[PDB]
Amino acid sequence: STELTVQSERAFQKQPHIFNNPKVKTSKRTKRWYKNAGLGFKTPKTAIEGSYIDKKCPFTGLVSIRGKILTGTVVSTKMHRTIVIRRAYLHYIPKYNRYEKRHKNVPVHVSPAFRVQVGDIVTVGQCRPISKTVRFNVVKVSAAXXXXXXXXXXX
Amino acid sequence: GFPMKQGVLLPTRIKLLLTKNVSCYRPRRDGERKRKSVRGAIVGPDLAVLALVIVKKGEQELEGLTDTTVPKRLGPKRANNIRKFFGLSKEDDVRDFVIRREVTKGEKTYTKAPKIQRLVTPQRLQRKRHQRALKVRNAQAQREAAAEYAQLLAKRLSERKAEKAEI
Amino acid sequence: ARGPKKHLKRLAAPHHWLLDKLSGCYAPRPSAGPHKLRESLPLIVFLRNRLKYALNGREVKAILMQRHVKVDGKVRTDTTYPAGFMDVITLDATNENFRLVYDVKGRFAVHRITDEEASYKLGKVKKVQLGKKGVPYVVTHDGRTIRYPDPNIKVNDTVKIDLASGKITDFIKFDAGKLVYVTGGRNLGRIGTIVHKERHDGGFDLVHIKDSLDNTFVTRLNNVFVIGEQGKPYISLPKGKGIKLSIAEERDRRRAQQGL
Amino acid sequence: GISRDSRHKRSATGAKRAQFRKKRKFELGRQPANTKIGAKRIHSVRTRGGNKKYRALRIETGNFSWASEGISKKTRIAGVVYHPSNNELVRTNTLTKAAIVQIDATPFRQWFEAHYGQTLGKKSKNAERKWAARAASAKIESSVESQFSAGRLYACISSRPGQSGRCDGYILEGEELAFYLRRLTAKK
Amino acid sequence: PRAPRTYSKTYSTPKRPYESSRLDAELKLAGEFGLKNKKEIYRISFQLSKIRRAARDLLTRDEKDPKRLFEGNALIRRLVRVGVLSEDKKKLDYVLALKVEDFLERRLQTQVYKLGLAKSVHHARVLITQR
RNA sequence: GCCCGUCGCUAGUACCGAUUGAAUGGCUUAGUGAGGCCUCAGGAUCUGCUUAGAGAAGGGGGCAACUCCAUCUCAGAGCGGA
RNA sequence: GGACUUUUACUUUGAAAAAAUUAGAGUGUUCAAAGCAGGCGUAUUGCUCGAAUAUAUUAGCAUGGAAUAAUAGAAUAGGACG
RNA sequence: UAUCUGGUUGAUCCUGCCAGUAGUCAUAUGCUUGUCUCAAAGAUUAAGCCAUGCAUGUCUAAGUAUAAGCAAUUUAUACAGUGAAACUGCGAAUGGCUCAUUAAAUCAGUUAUCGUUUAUUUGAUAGUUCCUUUACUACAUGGUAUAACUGUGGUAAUUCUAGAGCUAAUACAUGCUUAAAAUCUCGACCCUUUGGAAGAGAUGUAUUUAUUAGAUAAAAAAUCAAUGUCUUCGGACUCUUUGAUGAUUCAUAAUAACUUUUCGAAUCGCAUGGCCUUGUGCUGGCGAUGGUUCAUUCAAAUUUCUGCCCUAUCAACUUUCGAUGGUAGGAUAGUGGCCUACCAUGGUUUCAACGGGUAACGGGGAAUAAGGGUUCGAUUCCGGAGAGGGAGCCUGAGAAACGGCUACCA
Repeated sequence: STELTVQSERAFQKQPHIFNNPKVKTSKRTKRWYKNAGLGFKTPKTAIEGSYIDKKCPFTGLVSIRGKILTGTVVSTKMHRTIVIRRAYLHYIPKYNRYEKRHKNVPVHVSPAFRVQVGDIVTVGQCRPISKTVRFNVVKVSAAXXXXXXXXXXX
Repeated sequence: GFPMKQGVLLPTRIKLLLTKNVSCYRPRRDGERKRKSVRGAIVGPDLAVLALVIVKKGEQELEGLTDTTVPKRLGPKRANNIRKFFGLSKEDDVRDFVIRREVTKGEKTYTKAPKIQRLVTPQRLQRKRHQRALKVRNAQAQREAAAEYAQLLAKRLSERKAEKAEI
Repeated sequence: ARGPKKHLKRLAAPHHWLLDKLSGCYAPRPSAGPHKLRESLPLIVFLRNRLKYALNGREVKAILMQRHVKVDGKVRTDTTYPAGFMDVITLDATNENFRLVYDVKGRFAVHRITDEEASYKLGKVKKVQLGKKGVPYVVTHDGRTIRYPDPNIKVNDTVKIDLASGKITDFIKFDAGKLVYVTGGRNLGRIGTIVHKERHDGGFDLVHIKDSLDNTFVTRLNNVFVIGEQGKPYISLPKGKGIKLSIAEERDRRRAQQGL
Repeated sequence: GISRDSRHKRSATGAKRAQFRKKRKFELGRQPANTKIGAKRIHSVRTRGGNKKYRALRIETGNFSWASEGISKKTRIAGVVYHPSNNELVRTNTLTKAAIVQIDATPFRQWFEAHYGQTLGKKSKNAERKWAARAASAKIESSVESQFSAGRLYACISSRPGQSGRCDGYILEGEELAFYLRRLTAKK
Repeated sequence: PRAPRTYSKTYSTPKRPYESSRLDAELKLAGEFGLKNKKEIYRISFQLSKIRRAARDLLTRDEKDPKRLFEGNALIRRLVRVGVLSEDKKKLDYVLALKVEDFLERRLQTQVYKLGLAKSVHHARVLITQR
């Protein structure tokens, strides 16, 4: 999430060790570090172009995408740099031989490299514990805004 | 029967938490502490026995004390402990100056001596020399092996330039 | 649960050991060492349950204490020594030389080898990793760590060792078409030349295999051990060479040799 | 003692949790050293599986690096003036990581004046050779030189004195020095 | 903490207890083969029942199926070896046929009578059980 | 013919109920708060480093000037450790 | 190795899959419940077969299918390719 | 192995229950009980209470024997046989026992550590340790301080122990050492050139910080400040080395440093010779214990995905005194609201949250045989939890242990 300010905390926001020297005259100002999480998840343009800091950012931070890779629908975007997605599914009951509707709300960290809203079907990858309820990180916004501009007005 | 304990003060009895290697408590398990009663270090009337030490001689002899004498049961067993028990200076062959004890085996008279530890012996020097020798030997060993891997990669690069020139 | 599990309840003990259900409440806990617990074979099970050279484990311990056994060189007086796959058991008395290896029933076979063949070992590398002071090292499956190997060697590449000393000789790379011994699964004991390695990034690489009978099976890049070229292994395979006879064919062969 | 499990606490759903099992030693937590300044006193804690941490309480000298000079000098630390977690760690001059101190600014002088012959603020042959060789690389920076004048250099602690027993940090520079400057004089 | 010395029973037991006809038949079997308890009928008919069970289980499988192959002809070898199943009618449809009589008339009890050595099935019993 | 309810007898069960009734169990405020653990101090005693007096030992090797290593003892000054 | 990809349910084969249990093959514990034994000569100096197979259903993985049934797409063209 | 039968009516056909009928690794109780094999067994209620005994100790040629110990004999005047006690080392954290608590916990199948610790075993792994450094520092090996023991003792009373006299170490505490090499620095002098040089300092490993190398997406050029190697003196600069991963700030390496300095052998048993410069000079055999880092193994800890019985006469629940998240620290072996400080207002919910219940440990499993189901699982295998309740903690690789201690309640 973030937006603006970037340096907006009591402690300086700097990526670890990524040093740039004031003696060294520069046009880039601050030297930047990035990578790719693997699993064919193309490290998004806005992650390298970006100006934020997020040490929980999978592409420009100090975490690692590994384990399960899941997808789900976005039901919540309120908490700063973290959202809540709802994976639905059907559970097979043999006695009646029928599948019953069920769901789970996974809390997932979302880097300021994305522009997530409620609805955008999204793809996240498991990581380390980053919080009390966070074990995943958004790694591909599959949807968009669900034909939102399509609902407009007249002329 | 409770014991005193230097540096607890009080002419009373206090229950203290005792640990390893400290008066009035010998532990019974690895790091096993125990809270036991103890008597203060301040002499009172409640005492049955008082442990005293003669520090300066009087003007009269004391029966089972000053008068009679009794020897330290043992003698020096380590090397320099002997040498410096007699003040011999490091040379005077410490394999003689060790006290030997006569015990009589009825109609056999036995002379038993300790066992001088920390003595410099032919076998210990043999060992030390073996240590240095082994260390240096494996040192040069690993150096040469390092050189041989270096040459392996060398005439690996050689086949690199050879095959890359081939095309 | 408070510390190291020092016992072994005889019912938990790996089935390929072949121990009898009744008569006993415990089994030889494999000691720590080169082989994983449930893919090892205690020298007490070997010098007794397979070699019948003993009865009481006490006799086993006595035998071992008289140095009359040695694994890949060193004597080994650990009654429950965790010996296992590709290892070499030497008996100077009896003049017997054994290689611990899988049949096709995925058990452990009483395999006798030459005294000559009993001085080299196959060893799948588990890691080609750089070490301290620059020294590169390969660590093969049997805990063996050998420094200064070959930049042509990568992970899962098998290896022939001097045993007598600790040096790698000719190494067999992991390519399509290399004679492969299966170490784990219910396709273990089998052998079959490699067909094709299903990749799957960070998700257990499947290994497609076809033996010498035109039969095919898959496994994973874990249970797969390389041992040569088609028809051309590097060690002495046992009587069956991992072809896995079906049940009816087994009914046939064991009743094929019928006339007394 | 302090027990860093998650087994207490509420679940994210809000429900209160029962008590399965008792406090386990392997999930312990020990007290914050609350390291102070002055006269080295360091007590070692026996951590898990052998291994020691060196809980430091009172520390007067630390090894501080100058990022754009490739050097590190063991200097005398002189109090905290800023800390992003709490101001108590500043009023108390408590030494923690990420803390901002002012250091001796005299070994860095004696080094810099013996490496450039330029001397902050405001004769040998080989020496002059080396100096002429250098220079064209000694503009320092307004803030670091101004820092030098007073004889106290803003540094930022980077080691963990509770853990390591070390009080190492780095001289501030660039946008970071700028940030802490701003943030510092503004709150006076 | 040991291994369990496992077990099973060897007899099933009639649903209806007082069906006259089956009491007739079972009693006949008793006075024909010199049996003791009505348990030696139940047991045998239960063994047989498990056999028939496996049989009709296989029958549903495709013919020349792996399991039908191996286990079918295995059970066939089985029922032939003792002399319950005929070498003539030797293909598992006849094990689905079968009858308890074929098990009854194969006992050592019975065969020590079938060619003399007895004159009566009871003398067979006694002589067998007496070493 | 069947048959309903009040009323009367015996037995059993459950309910309402003054007692703001009573009992076991789990949580929990407030107050008091043992114990070990960390921590500021403490310093029975008990060694130790550095600055030196008053007697001997052991010699870097000299005709007189000159000078190194380990060890033991007390009237007497600083830097700390258990 | 660079560069991008509408998401599913379903089914298939397979991998991963402790043993005891269970279904079940062989072996006459004299029979049976069991046990995993055992069977052979040269029974005065070994010969030898075994200790199988199956189920292991939901979920995760791997794969073959493309019907059935959902899903997303270009209408203010803010479309498609070049 | 797909079976019904008796009871409502005068009689009938229904609905429907009742009763019969068969099993039960399912308890009990009653009557009778001869033979072989197999042998479960204070779970249910009272994880209620316990007399007494016993259940964890342990020695190799190879850490310590002056027993005033027993025995000798082959020697063995330092010790050498064997060996109580005591030190030291390791173990006592496994095993056994119970099922109380426990319902998204445990457990299960499936995962993750690019999120950590790990005695051991196994395979590797150490030439630097002193210091203005010719009149040198024990390394032919530096310091004591204790038990056992002797001796004087205290208490009604315990595996209670006090004062004194001795003495060991692979215990306690110290502390020398080894070749070459080149690299990074300082540089006395000489001489201005285009510039070089004596010999002085630093460079084991570990520690903590900061910086750097760790290329590789197909191919070329100009310039600035540094500045390397060979002179064919306008200058070129060609051969120029590159690990792993799906993925890293990974392995690995460099510089500048820092440390009440990690480790780098003052250890033990058998043998006892090789070679002369005959010095009690100098080397040397096999294997034991130890010793830092890496791997390995036995492990451990958290961890992803899906799965629980009854309950709405429980509908809202979570933020008190963390509830959901961001930042920073602190703490951990390490991830993390694990904790603190600031900040935000979030998190679960009829697809049933939260709460209550459970005479609920979970699973492998078990009983009942058309099928679908139903019921059960304290209990021999795995995983968890506890040792009357609670908390606290010592020791240690590993315990919040209980045949450990400490405190409180009973």
